[PDB]
Amino acid sequence: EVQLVESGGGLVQPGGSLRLSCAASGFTFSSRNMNWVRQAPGKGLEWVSYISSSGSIYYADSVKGRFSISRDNVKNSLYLQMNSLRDEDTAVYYCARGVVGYYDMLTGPPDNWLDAWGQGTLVTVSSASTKGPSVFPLAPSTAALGCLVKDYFPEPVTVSWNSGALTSGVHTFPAVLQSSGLYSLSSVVTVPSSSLGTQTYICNVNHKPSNTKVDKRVEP
Amino acid sequence: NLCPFGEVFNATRFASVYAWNRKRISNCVADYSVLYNSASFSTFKCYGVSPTKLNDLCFTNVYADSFVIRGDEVRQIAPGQTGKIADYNYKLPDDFTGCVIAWNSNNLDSKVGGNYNYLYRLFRKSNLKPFERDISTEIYQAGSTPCNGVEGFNCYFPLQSYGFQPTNGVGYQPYRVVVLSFELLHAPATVCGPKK
Amino acid sequence: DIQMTQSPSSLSASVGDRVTITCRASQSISSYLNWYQQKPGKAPKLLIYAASSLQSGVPSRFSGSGSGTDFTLTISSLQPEDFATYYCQQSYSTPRQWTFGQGTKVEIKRTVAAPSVFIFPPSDEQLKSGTASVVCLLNNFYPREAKVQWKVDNALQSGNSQESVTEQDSKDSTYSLSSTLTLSKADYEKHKVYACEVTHQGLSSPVTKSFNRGEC
Amino acid sequence: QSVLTQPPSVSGAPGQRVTISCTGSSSNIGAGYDVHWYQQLPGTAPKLLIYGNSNRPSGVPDRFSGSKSGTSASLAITGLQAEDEADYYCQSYDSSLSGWVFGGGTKLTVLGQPKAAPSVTLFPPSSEELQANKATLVCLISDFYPGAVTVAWKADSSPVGVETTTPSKQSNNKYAASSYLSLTPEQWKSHRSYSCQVTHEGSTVEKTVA
Amino acid sequence: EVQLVQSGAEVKKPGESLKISCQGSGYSFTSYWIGWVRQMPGKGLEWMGIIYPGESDTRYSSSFQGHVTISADKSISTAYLQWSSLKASDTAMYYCARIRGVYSSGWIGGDYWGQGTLVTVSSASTKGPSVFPLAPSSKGTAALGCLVKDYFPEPVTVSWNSGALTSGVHTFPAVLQSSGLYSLSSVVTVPSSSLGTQTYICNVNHKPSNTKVDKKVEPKSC
Ligand SMILES: *[C@@H]1O[C@H](CO[C@@H]2O[C@@H](C)[C@@H](O)[C@@H](O)[C@@H]2O)[C@@H](O[C@@H]2O[C@H](CO)[C@@H](O[C@@H]3O[C@H](CO)[C@@H](O)[C@H](O)[C@@H]3O)[C@H](O)[C@H]2NC(C)=O)[C@H](O)[C@H]1NC(C)=O
Repeated sequence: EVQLVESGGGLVQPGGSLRLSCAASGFTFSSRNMNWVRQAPGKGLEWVSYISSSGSIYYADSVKGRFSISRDNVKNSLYLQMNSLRDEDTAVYYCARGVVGYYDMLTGPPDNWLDAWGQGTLVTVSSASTKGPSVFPLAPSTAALGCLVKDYFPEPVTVSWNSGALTSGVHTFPAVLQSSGLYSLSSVVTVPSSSLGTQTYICNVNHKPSNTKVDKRVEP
Repeated sequence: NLCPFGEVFNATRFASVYAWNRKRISNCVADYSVLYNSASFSTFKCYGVSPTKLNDLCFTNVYADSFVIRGDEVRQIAPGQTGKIADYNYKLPDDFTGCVIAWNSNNLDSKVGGNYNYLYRLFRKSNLKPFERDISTEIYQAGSTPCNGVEGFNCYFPLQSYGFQPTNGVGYQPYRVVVLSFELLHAPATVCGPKK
Repeated sequence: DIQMTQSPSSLSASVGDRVTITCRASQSISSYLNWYQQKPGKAPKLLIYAASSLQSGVPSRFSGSGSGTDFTLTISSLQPEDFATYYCQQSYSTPRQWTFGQGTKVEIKRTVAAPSVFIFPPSDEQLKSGTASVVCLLNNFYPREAKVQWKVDNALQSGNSQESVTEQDSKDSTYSLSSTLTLSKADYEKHKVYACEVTHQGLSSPVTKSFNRGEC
Repeated sequence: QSVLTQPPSVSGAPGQRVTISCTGSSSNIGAGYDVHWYQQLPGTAPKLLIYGNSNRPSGVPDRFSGSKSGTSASLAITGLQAEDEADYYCQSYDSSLSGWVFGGGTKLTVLGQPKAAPSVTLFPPSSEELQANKATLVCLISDFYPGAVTVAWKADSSPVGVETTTPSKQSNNKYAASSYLSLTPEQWKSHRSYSCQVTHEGSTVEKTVA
Repeated sequence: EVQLVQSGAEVKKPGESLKISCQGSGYSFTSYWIGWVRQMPGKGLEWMGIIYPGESDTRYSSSFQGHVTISADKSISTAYLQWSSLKASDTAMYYCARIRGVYSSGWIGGDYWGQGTLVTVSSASTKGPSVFPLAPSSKGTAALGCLVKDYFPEPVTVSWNSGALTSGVHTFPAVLQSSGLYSLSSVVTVPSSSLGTQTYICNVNHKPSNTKVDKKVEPKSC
């Protein structure tokens, strides 16, 4: 069956360049028009580029002058070259198969409905550098107690509670990306207030790239 | 001996897509100009051949396939597309060399109270081979229990009627479709463009 | 609804003339305009379809032109066979909304001829039956327009008369008219003078032909 | 700002019929340009449900349907089923842009488990972080369905740079969202009043700290 | 040849039911649409509707839908127009026409037509003509005539001297009187010298009443 594989994504700095490659199998690649479509994280789809069987090329205005589309029919592959990368370019890029190429006597746009989609390659553009998590606990006021990490790059970070013995009642809340490119996360544990008077809570947060391991005690 | 394309295109009565009509065009001189000169057609999409320069090429045989479908379903009549019409009514080969032509037919094929003479096949056990026709009326078993000649749940009549009304939107309005198939075989060429 | 309006409603022409008739549409009918010829007592015949395409058996002198809202039928050299009423019809729409034009009558032009006026008194045999018919005949007159007035004892009569007009004569291209005044026998005895007064372009003065029941 | 505008969230329990709308402009829909509809299950690539404004690809259930009127176009889902829950997108071509346009997208949840409303616990900034001279405020939202929420931050009864997290699904299958907007200077001292506002199914829940 | 032959003329009273027929020869009746057109007296053509024989498609004009029924029999290659209840305004000529076909997105007009069927709907019962002389005047050309009155239904056929006299003969169109009975006049111009030496007889035939009258028109005697 149809297989579309995307490669060449990564975390790159703004103003950088990179090449994305799509390998096509299970269909006659030369006859099909092909497209590149991107989806920013937690956001909607955006069309980037189109290449016809004939080689007619259309680009979105946002990517013009910075992105180029190419095809090799012998290698059955599609390529997107990306230059002068920006933070807005950060997205998951999808290889998309269009309709079978045709010659149209009539005027108008080509038919482009995308039946086949690849799993995609994530491209992240950030000016950020590795930063140790800065941890500040959130004091109680059942009671809710938690730990907060600020201005850390990059994810993953791991949070454990009281050496990990406490599993129930603890929620690790989602990380937030700031304009800086730094990430902020909170972990909240819910347990009896009667327990709060008699039970100590210590949260262990580990950031492997930073190689900083910290333990924080939350008390009323 | 000009090829009789007018008989297919200007025919008073068009076939239903399940019972689509095929006319062989042979031993004739073909002016495709009538087709490209016209402003009549909403879809004129050619695969493997340019709409222009058909006259300079010569084809051993030409086949004209005519049917009526609703306008949106013209998108189904293309190589490699999937759907009820492509899968169960008219299938175009992946290696298709020819043209697909369609025009709106609402004043010709729509009436107040609806025209229910044009029909399509909703269900089939298998998807149709390219250029294959099924005119069967057998009940379709979509469920585990056999139909035993009676329509019901998961037992359905294969065919349904388009309801074509002037009030309908263009996508659901009637459209007349001619598909031209140009074939190359090891034979002297009956059909030639006028230039060569 | 599409309205088809034909100009002129009537024309008078001589053989060998070029005749041009126009059909106009309320909205665009594209090429789907049809031109028909009909002759008195005979079925309509389709001269032209697709606004410029001639039906088989139709001579080249008939020609069609036009698109969208405006269309024209032309006869390059008028022929004796071509004096007839002509109609335009639209086939663009669904058959429900198909419409015809009012039509243009093509007639033979002729020099003006004054009507010959005759009055026929009521027959005695009809008088026995209880009704009296008085007839005034205008004979071999061109043009068609004529005014006939019935005066009884020099009193104008209205609502008691009926008129019939002939189609143009084949040999002379003129029209003949009959006016019949229907009265009771009792009213016929009541009044002496019955007169028919005729107005036509050929006559400088109205011509009155009269009979007196008592005098003759 | 998307050329094609879609409702953000739609909700229906199993077996109901729901409609998703794609509004348009003279450039895209209403110029006659075709509208295509895509369904994306979470964590997956988009999948084509409707093409040519009405045609259904093979293997796509009959319940999904496509229709268009004027600038707008709509997708109809009938006999709603748990597998149908996805984010749905509409595609058309815009003449001014000279490119194909996608809608912002609609989240559909088969209602399934019972409707729930956001629980919020706003936290005031920590003293150690205050000792750091920075100030951080976390709005934590938990156990809500549909997991689609709008967050507005209020300081001194004023509307308020803010960054808020995309909705996230907890182990319960209820959703949780997080807002950490934090301003150190000239307002946390200036304002002894603060609040964070969350809207969910027309309901606003408020937690106040300052 | 393509021939459409319509049924003979019909005279009916109001409220009655009528079906008229057009039979096709020389073409495939199933392949071509066939329709009906009404010409009201002294009026232009109106399309009533069309039918495609054998596919059971009948398309009516907006004006005539719900007042008439158009049917066809492919077995006898015939088409039918039916009125459920006849009305006086229904009196008109009725024509059967075959549509030539279609081209592109639109229709074509009727290439072949029938002879026509005259439908007269009236309260009047059939009545024989009464022929009354229009005598030559005792006044070089003289006019003489015959008046045919109180006859129903049309037609009436008038001749002079058993067809020997055709020149100068104008037979006027019939007019409809308040009685519902038609009247017509036929007049001929003859030499004045002829009146004494020539006998002029008007021969009037009404087929519906089986009535033939020959009337001598003679100079009046004083
Ligand atoms: C379907 O029919 C239309 C209409 O033609 C008329 O109706 C048919 C039923 C036949 O009986 C025809 O014989 C009849 O004329 C055809 O459209 C016509 O096509 C011709 C050729 O393309 C057009 O003539 C051309 O006009 C262009 C523009 O001026 C010139 O450049 C050319 O030199 C040439 O003169 C003609 O205008 C056009 N008529 C209409 C009303 O559209 C059509 O070709 C036919 N279909 C097929 C497949 O043959």
